[PDB]
Amino acid sequence: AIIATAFAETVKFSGSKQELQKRTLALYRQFLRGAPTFADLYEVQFSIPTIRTKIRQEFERHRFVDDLSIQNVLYAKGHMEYQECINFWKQQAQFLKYFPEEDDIQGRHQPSNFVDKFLKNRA
Amino acid sequence: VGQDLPPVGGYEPVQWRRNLPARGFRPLVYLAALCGICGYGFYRALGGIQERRELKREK
Amino acid sequence: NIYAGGSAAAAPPAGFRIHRPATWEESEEGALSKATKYFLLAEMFRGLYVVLEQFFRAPYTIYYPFEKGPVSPRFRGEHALRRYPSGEERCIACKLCEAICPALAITIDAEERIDGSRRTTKYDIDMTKCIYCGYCQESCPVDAIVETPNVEYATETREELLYNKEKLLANGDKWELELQYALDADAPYR
Amino acid sequence: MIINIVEILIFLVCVLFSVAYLTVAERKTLAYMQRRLGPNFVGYYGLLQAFADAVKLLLKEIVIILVISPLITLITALIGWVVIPLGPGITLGELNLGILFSLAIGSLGVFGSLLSGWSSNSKYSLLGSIRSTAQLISYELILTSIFIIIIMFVSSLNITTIIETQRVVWYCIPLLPLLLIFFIASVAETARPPFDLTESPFVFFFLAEYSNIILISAFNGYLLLGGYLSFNYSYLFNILFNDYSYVSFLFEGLINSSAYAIKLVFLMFSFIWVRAAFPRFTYDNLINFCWIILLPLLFGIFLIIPSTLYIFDSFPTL
Amino acid sequence: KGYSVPPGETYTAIEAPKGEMGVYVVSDGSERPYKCKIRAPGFAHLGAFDHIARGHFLPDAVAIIGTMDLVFGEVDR
Amino acid sequence: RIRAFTINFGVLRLILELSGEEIIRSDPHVGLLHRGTEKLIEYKTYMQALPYFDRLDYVSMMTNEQVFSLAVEKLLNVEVPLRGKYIRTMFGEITRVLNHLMSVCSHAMDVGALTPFLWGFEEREKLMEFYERVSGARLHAAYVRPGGVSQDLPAGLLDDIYMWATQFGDRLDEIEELLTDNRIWKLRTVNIGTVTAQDALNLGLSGPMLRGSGIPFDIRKNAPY
Amino acid sequence: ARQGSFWPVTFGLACCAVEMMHVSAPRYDQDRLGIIFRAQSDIMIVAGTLTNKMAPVLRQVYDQMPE
Amino acid sequence: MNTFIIFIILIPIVGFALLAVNILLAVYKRLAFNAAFILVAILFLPFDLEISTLLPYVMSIYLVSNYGFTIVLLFLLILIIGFVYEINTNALKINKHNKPNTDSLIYK
Ligand SMILES: CCCCCCCCCCCCCCCCCC(=O)OC[C@H](COP(=O)(O)OCCN)OC(=O)CCCCCCCCCCCCCCCCC
Ligand SMILES: CCCCCCCCCCCC(=O)OC[C@H](COP(=O)(O)OCC[N+](C)(C)C)OC(=O)CCCCCCCCCCC
Ligand code: SF4
Ligand code: SF4
Ligand code: SF4
Repeated sequence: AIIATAFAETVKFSGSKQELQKRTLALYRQFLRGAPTFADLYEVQFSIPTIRTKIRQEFERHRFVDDLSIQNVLYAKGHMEYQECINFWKQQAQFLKYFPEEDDIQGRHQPSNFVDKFLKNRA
Repeated sequence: VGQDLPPVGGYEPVQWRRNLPARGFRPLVYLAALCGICGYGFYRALGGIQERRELKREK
Repeated sequence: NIYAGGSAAAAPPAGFRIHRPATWEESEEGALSKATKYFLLAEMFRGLYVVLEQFFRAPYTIYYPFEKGPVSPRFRGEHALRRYPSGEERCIACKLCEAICPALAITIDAEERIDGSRRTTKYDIDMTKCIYCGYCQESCPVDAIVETPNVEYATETREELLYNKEKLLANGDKWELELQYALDADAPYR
Repeated sequence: MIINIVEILIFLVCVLFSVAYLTVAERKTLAYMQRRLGPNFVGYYGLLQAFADAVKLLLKEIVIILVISPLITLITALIGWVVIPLGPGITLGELNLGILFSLAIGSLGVFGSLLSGWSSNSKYSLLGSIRSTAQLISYELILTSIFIIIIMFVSSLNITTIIETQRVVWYCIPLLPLLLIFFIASVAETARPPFDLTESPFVFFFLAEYSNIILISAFNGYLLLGGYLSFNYSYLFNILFNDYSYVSFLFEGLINSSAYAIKLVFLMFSFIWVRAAFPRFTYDNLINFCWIILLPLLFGIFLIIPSTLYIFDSFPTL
Repeated sequence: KGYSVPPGETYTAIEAPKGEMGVYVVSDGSERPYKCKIRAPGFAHLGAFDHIARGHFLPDAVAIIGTMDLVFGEVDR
Repeated sequence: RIRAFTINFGVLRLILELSGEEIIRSDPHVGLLHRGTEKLIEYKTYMQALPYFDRLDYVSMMTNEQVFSLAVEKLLNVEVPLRGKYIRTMFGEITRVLNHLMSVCSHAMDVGALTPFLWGFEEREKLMEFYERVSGARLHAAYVRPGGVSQDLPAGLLDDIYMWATQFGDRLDEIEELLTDNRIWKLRTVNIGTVTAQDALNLGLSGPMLRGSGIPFDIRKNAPY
Repeated sequence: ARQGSFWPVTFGLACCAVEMMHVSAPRYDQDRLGIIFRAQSDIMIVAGTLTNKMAPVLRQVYDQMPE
Repeated sequence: MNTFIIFIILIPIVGFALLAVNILLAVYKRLAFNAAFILVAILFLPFDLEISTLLPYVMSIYLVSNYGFTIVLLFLLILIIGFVYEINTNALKINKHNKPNTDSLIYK
């Protein structure tokens, strides 16, 4: 395989943290710009701002990561996920892995205190 | 004892080469036959055209 | 000799340089002779004649619901728990067929009675996941489970497809004489 | 009045039957080409296959134009049946310009291939419909050009005039290469698989396909091979019959339709026989075969015929 | 239990009719293999596709399939 | 700018980017039949890991059985007997006959020739009888164990293998006759899929495709077994 | 008509797809009643291991069938 | 009322009937191209249309003896040079980029 696929980039490992910060910056710009495509493409029920606030809160999850090479693998995994999402490779049931809390409320009795955990012995 | 064995003389040799016996005639022979059957056909056809013209004269 | 290094006695063979492909003028047949094959489709009619030869011979086809194809005695189909003559269950809860199964279909519960002999309270094969390797027939020392050569047992639910002890003892009941015949004919080669 | 409505009843009912028994004949003979039983049977009960799957074919799903193209494809395939004669002077409508009609309807038959690709459109499916259309017109050329070089010997657009001219010798035996290239242009009009890239409401395309199969078989049978002609049969009758009677006209119309049906049936069998033995074409190979190699031969045959009529007296009189 | 195998690693390759099929097994010394990978032959045949099938027609992308011989019990596995 | 449109050309998904008729780049998906058979054999003994190899590459199953039961034998330092060696040789070779009898007559169907697929199946049925009379089930014979070969031949089998080998030469020449000389067959396939001898190596190709390009290499004669 | 002709859109995806093609082979034809496995009808046949990746594809093929 | 005209009135009725039984019994519910595809149909017309210029000669071939012959021969011989124009120029052939251009490896 000589030529690559469409949105791919050669996986290459930066030696500094600021260059990685620039790359994750451009990456969030790519997700956020392609967010109107995903609602048309995967036929979701909901609004484009919920896609955008999810992309934001999935980069909130790894804001305080110190180690450089763990940021490096995290960037490579994020670019692979962008690559799958911007094409039609993922389907609409694996795109909705990302939104389990939105689609339906499962029922009563979400346990909060120790008693509600304990009546069904920590579920 | 009881297991299967080949015969003591061995089997006869099978045919594993290509069997393509030639069965077409020579191509110039088919072409000579084609030219012959064509030319005889044109003989009959143009003879029929001349006979049909003489009948048209009569009518 | 000594070879060059980077180099062995596996030279190119004598004649691996293949000749130049011959031109139009180093051809044995005439252009008219070649054009007779070109326009009159010489080898098209040959392959037409082959399929016409196949039209006039007697076909290979067989009726399924009234004839079954040729089978071996060592063939494997639905399971059966055998019995002894003079009526005895023959599975001694020895637990070998469960330990060998490459898909973990067997599930056996074993309990011992006052008599000192050993049997199974619950025998079970999941036939959604049995794979028909016949290792379970090969492992049992007392020849208590076999592969009957039946294949015509397709069901409509999965709960029918979970074979307990009773169904497999019924299968050992029905298929017995052909089962014993197949095992006796198989028995020299085992 | 009653005299002609019973006549068109008999003809429509016979052609409607024969096109339906072809759908059984193809399954049977391709079964025995590959040593299978195929369909169970072929008898009077034998239509109940082609009837039963013709019923069940109307039970699937489809996903104003979609109404019209199967309709015009089937009626274009069905109106061309008048102009074939089945015996001497037996036509369902007699017209002096029958080849011009037959040719105009081979021209009308292309439209369903265009309008079928519009329905349930994609980009790639639309391109595929374009390719089927262009091969259909490309071989329609050589179809029409050989119609010309057949009626060069007749110099008449009437069809019974062709066959009565053909009485002395069939046109197939002088012009044997023409028979070969017509047979391949005839499985080219249709999508028969040496020539079937572009395949590999549906009941109308299904019926009209086989109707075009047997109708271009008819178009072979009257102009290249003998139409209703087998032999002279002047001597056998003078021993059997004593005088013209309805039994005698029955017996002659019977043997004429037998001689026509044997041509049509052997040619129809050869379509299914050339189906099985060969793989299909690249479309570039299809267009290249039509234009660059076969059609210069067609201009050459077209120039060599009037010159041969010229060298001798031999011009045909109307 | 089964039989037990000496510790070591091997790559044994034979000629399947599809091509060179090898298997690379690593033995713990126990009776279960520690690791064992197949070299499916059609894996590199389908991996070689878009170096071979460039500039060909689209029905020229179908005859090229059947001689790289993809059965797909191989290529995914 | 060239704008190429994308289409979704066993189980296999394959992306094609087309500029008209030409393929400019191609991208085969794979994985829709990945079922994890490489990880499962780490939890099964070798006697139990044996059927995981006629599960994969199921058309030529005894050869796939054989490659595992050779890697194991080399790792065991044991030695299959002589009768075992000839027996596994000839079953691997009727397995080769079966695999080419499917592959040739399936390339012939994909190209379009419809008779050899049907003819090939009848011949194949005789071979599946040869498997059915040796192991229990057809199409999944576990018959070559790692220690050797599972059990002995039947009583009258070798005679029927000769009886098949007599007629098979003629019934192979028959299917050969209408494809080898055929112009449509030859036309559709003389310039398609060409592989240079240096790039037959860098792509990791082997078998009939490395031997297509001119390089004399096969493991039967180079490093025999 | 539905009885005497039966056209299963086959989902042959692994090992069992060839055994299904052994029905289409000259021995076990089922040419006579009228099952032909060569290929929008109202039956499909799942034959072989259904992976994680394919369960939406299987349901999507099952959805666009007549009722 | 002759026997020709019931047929071409009666067939659209047969098609309408086979269509109305279908409406009774059924279930309901730009890319760039190559120049060869357009050119086959555009260029098909001047070769379909000389054929109909050839149609009046073939009916009246007896009358124009020895003279309409040569006029038709010259007509066709003027058409053959435009035919050999398009077959000299490789007009219908569609090309692709599969060749590596076969340039020898040059060093230093
Ligand atoms: C008298 C002086 C002159 C002497 C010469 C005789 C000339 C008069 C004869 C004219 C009749 C011509 C018949 C049609 C010519 C076919 C041309 C041909 O077969 O080859 C060209 C073409 C490939 O073009 P090319 O690139 O040059 O390929 C080279 C491969 N050799 O090949 C192709 O693309 C396709 C080849 C197959 C064509 C389709 C096959 C249809 C199958 C029907 C076969 C006949 C079936 C008959 C059935 C009834 C038989 C009882
Ligand atoms: C290009 C050709 C050059 C070669 C010429 C050699 C022909 C032999 C001469 C015999 C003449 C003869 O005697 O036949 C005469 C016949 C007609 O006979 P009639 O009705 O009885 O004449 C009436 C008798 N009157 C006049 C006294 C009243 O006319 C022909 O149709 C013969 C043509 C032979 C076929 C040539 C076609 C060649 C194939 C061309 C397609 C590519
Ligand atoms: S045949 Fe195999 S899978 Fe089935 S119960 Fe026996 S050992 Fe287990
Ligand atoms: S069938 Fe055999 S292995 Fe299984 S419990 Fe009975 S004796 Fe033991
Ligand atoms: S059920 Fe699965 S494992 Fe068994 S033969 Fe079929 S595809 Fe292979």
